[PDB]
Amino acid sequence: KPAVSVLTMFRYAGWLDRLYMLVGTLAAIIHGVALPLMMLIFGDMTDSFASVGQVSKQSTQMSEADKRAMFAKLEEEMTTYAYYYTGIGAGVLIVAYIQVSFWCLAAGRQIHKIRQKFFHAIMNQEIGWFDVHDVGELNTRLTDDVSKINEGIGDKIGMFFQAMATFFGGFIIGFTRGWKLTLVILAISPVLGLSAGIWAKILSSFTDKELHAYAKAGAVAEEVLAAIRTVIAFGGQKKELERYNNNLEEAKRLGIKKAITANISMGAAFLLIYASYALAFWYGTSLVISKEYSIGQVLTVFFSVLIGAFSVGQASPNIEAFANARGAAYEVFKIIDNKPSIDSFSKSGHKPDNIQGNLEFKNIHFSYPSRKEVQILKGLNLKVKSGQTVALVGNSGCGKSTTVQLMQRLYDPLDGMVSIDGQDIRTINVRYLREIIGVVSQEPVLFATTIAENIRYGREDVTMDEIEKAVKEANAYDFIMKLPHQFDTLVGERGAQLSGGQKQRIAIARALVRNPKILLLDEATSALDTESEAVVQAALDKAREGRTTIVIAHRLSTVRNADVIAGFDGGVIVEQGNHDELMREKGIYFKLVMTQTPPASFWRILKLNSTEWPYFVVGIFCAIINGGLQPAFSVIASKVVGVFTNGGPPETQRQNSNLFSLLFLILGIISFITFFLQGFTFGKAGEILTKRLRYMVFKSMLRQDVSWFDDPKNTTGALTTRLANDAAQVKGATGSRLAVIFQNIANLGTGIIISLIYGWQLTLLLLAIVPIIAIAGVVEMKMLSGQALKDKKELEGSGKIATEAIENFRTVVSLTREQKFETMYAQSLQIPYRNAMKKAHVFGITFSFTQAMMYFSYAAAFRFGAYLVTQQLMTFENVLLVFSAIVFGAMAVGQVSSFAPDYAKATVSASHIIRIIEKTPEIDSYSTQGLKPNMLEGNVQFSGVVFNYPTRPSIPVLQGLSLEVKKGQTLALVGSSGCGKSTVVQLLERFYDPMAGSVFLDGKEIKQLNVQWLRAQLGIVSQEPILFDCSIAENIAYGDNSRVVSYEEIVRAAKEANIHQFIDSLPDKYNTRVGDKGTQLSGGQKQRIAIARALVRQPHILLLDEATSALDTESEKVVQEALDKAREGRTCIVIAHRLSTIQNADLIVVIQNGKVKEHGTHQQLLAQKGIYFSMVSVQAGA
Ligand SMILES: Brc1ccc(Oc2c(Br)cc(Br)cc2Br)c(Br)c1
Ligand SMILES: Brc1ccc(Oc2c(Br)cc(Br)cc2Br)c(Br)c1
Repeated sequence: KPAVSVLTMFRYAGWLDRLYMLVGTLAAIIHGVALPLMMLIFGDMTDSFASVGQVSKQSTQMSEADKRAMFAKLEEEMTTYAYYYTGIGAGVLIVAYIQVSFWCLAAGRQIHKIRQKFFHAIMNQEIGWFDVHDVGELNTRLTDDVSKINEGIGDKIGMFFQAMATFFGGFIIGFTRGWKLTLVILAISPVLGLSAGIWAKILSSFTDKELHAYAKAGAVAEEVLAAIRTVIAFGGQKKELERYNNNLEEAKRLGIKKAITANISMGAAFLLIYASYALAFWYGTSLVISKEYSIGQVLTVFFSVLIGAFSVGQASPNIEAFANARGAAYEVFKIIDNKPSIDSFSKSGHKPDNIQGNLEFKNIHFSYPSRKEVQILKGLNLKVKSGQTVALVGNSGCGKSTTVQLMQRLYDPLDGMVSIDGQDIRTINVRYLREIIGVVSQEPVLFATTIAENIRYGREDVTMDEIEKAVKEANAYDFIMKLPHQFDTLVGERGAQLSGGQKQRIAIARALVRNPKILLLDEATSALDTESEAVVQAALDKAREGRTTIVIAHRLSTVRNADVIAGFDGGVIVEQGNHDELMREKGIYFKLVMTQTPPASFWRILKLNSTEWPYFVVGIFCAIINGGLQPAFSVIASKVVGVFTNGGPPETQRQNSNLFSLLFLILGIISFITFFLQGFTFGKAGEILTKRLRYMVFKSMLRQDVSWFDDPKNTTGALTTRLANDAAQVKGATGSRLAVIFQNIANLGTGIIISLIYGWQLTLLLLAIVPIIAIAGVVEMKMLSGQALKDKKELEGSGKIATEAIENFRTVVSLTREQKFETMYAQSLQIPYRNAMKKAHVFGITFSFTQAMMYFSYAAAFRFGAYLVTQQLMTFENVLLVFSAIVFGAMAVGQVSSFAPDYAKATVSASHIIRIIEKTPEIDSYSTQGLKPNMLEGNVQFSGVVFNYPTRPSIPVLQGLSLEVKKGQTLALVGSSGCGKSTVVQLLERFYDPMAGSVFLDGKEIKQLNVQWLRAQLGIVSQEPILFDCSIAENIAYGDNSRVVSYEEIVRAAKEANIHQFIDSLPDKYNTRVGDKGTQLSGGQKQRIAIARALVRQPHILLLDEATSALDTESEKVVQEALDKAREGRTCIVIAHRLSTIQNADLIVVIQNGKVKEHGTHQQLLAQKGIYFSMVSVQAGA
């Protein structure tokens, strides 16, 4: 929404840049004007063949006499027009270079200036300007927004003025040569803009319906794949597939309805567009029979108008490129034009010599850019004598850290002044002030250069002697010399990461070369290892003594030797004096001392599509007919102008043009009929395999065991996304792109045959010219992408050192050296600059070549069409036909290179979708094999079970576990932590087979038992019961599948679960909907329902997995009262964390490191004193 003045955007264009654009926009206009003139000459060539075409057939008497006056007229005329043609081709060759080169020259020259001034403005902002802004967005604003500016002031402006030249020059020639046909062509324009307006209303309203259609099926998949362990446990895998298949059945009915309507729309709009043209051209014929226009003049206007009409659309993208570049330049120039109050690039203010370093802080009130929300300093008074070292202590707020911030004048105070020596700090030059102040911060940062270079960031003029003395004076010389490469080592985020105490020592050496008169140490010892702290502290004590120093830290070891100590309380200075005096005061300082002491040939995806042997042959044969039918429109138009040029006696012409225009409209309706078929057939054939694919995938997905659904690769969202994309992508490959790719090869094929058999060597010439200009058009794009990738790699190195400069900004500005990063960034940009200069010459050469190759191709098209061919007996009506048929059939092949990614993006989406079906699990619930025992009573035998989870085979959960529980008794399961309690329930459900050992139920190993039948005797109840969106009667009846559960049967379970108070209180009762879609209820009711579906199964084994986990107050007392009634009649395994409710259990077992540690009845484990005794004691007391 915000934008820029047009002149201010070009403020960096001067002298040559203003001339480059002037000459560039000039030749661009010359480039555009060249095309409608080329069509104007085409009218004069028609009248030359038309006057001879009328007189040659007018004879029917003399023959050798027509070999004289006619051929001489053709000789002088065709040579004149071919001479003019070769001139136009040389014209477009020059202006197209001038157009693109000059504009790319002005663009490259300016963007180089924009980028430097921008980065200069970034480093010029004061710190308070950075505290309110995001540096990451700013650097991306540097590389992205400047790119948008470059796209707007580049050769696009030349293309824009070239297009308006075609538009103006087209309608000028259109108006002058005849004001009638223009107004007739404009009259059909609202119809063409209205038919394409129905498309923007049909696409935008139907693309939501399909995204609404599958969203109902994808909602089923989401709540299923999220509750996968519940449907697996209850075996509803046939139902949840059936529901998904029922929603797929509706999505395909809405998909074929959209295929019917969208193809009716495309054919009808196409028929309205082509009938509009033919009416405007049949109207053109009606004005030649009246001798009002020439047969060649109708072409001259009908083309210059339509060329200039579409020239509007070809200019619209360049308008958006210029406007986006304007608005992109707003926030950029806003930074450049913004002037700071602090500067630091300014050359102003005093530079005192013989600075003695007497600092004082006078009534300083300050607040960080958070402003009126927080005021961290409410008044202040502090002096530090020259030579002295004052230390600042404080409980919190870190107002201690603010004084170091103000001392470098990173901010100016709200009220009050900070005075170095006697002068106010604002009277001294900012850069010189930061140069007389050395800073060592808590987190030290080293830039990605050598040690000597990071030390060289203290002062640019320095020799290895001073570097050596500096690191030796910080006792940092001993440890770097052992490091290889000596001073030439590397540091940074990338490469040679060092100890914290060593990086700080280099920072101390970096600040030591500064030879500052003032020293600021802000928690440099804090957040550092204790051993290396003394090594750095020795350097800090050796760094002072020659300077006045303010030091801030939470280490009260470094504070004793300070001449004065200062305490803060709420931004107010409270206590000050020597260490001993502050202890006698017994105040804030004394208080803190005591406190701290694979693309491949995939045919089988088409073999599954072979379910429909027809519907394809219908579409293909219908598409090939539609392919063979398009050039016949060019054949009609070739003979509408052909018989009109080859007319002779004019009486028969008027009756013939009516016949051709009628046949055209009969060919158009027969084109509509065949287009709708090839669309509907492919559409329906694509929507049905979408159901087959999503059905077989969702079927195979429910086949995999819990081992697969635990994969971090496969989550519910990533599965629903893999489910939708892969099915829609394969539909596109077999869909419209294939019906079109066969319609087009049939379009060129039926066109090349007609053209070849008509003109001998005429077509053979064009078949030598067209492929070359097509290949030359391709190689230009390859060089375009190569230069684009190269320039992206080169400015990346510049923005990389710009990223380093601005992300570590608060450090560099503290060291000044901003001019250093400016020079570094400038040297980095110099390579893309000289690159951008060559880019203009290359871009201009390639564009001019492809334009000239199109215009010279046109001259050879007629100089050969006339002369050698027309001095023979071959005719002009065919040369028009060959031109239209060949060039249109070639532009139809241009759609093959556009639908190419739709094939690869589908084959990759097909690559995954063929494997996701074929993958077979270790435990497949679909296998009908298994024993299915007849004996009812149920035991459970865990024996020597060692189990690790397949996702994390690191820490084992079960190591030699062994349990046994008889029928009808409760097996309590206590554990220190982890799923060692829960893994038992998962292995009994046989979500996994154990690594070693085995687990039995009736004495049979479940590994050889039937998987589905096994889970059919289990009443699983988990922590958070997930209930699908349906009737609570269905969530209850979900406990027993393969049979419809009676209402009184699902009532019995609801009576059993004590949920009947809700089920009768509801208005709908058992038919109420639950799942946070129709109704919402608390977890206590959700659990009771899950208990109901558990015992609707009438299992012989309950499985209660921390059922009272998320519950509270009386809700626990009523749910536990229901669970306690559910057991005592079945085999039961309860791992509930309420050991008070576990006391009345037939056997309590304590799990330890996967092994069973203690076991026995409650009082038995209470008689023993150990883990279980400690478990019951800890939470009964707490
Ligand atoms: Br000769 C000649 C060629 C194309 C003509 O109009 C067009 C044009 Br222009 C493009 C297509 Br596709 C089909 C037809 Br019909 C006319 Br009118 C005359
Ligand atoms: Br230069 C140039 C001129 C006309 C071109 O298209 C044609 C062609 Br090809 C034939 C006829 Br008749 C009219 C037009 Br307009 C092309 Br492509 C390039």
